[PDB]
Amino acid sequence: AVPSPTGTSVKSKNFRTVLYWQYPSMSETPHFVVEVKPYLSGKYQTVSTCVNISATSCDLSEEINEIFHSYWFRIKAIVGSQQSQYVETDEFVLQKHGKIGPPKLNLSRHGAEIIVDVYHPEFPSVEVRPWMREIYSELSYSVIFRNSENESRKNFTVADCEMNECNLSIPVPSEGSTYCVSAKGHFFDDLIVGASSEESCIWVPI
Repeated sequence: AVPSPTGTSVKSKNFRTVLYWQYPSMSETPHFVVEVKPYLSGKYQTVSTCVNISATSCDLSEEINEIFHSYWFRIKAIVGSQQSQYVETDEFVLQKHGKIGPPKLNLSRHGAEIIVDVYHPEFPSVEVRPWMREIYSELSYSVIFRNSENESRKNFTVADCEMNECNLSIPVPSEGSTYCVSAKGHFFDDLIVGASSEESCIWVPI
């Protein structure tokens, strides 16, 4: 009949969460309805921005305001005067399923001191998502300092960064060589751990 959507997938990265699905080719153009089941009510409700849409995706970022509790989502298809039944996604928990991509990392020096600026431009503004303040209060970055030509490797952590923008100064032993640095985001120490940035390297003279 009017089959249900297929291949449901919730993809969450850097707090942008999007639901995707696929649909068979029909004579005309199907539209879809997406619902969300929040943990508190334990009942499905309509995702307003995703009713009667032709797209096979739905941005859920505004429906998710809990990082530890579960959400379910579901989609039905509308084809002419006919509807499919809903198909439900896997359980979704932001803390478990949400990915944190590599941070943006800038590397400079003042004399023999290396300066690391690290942040995630993708993270949403706290002013636009006030529920995020609590989460950002737990944001930290771990930074790995490597000297190949030497060849050593220490670890640093920076937190309580204003506007989620962290800066770190680091003393370089010596000091005619090259140092390479990478970083990862952390939320709640190790409950959420992001991918490493690629290495940035810099020369520090004597």
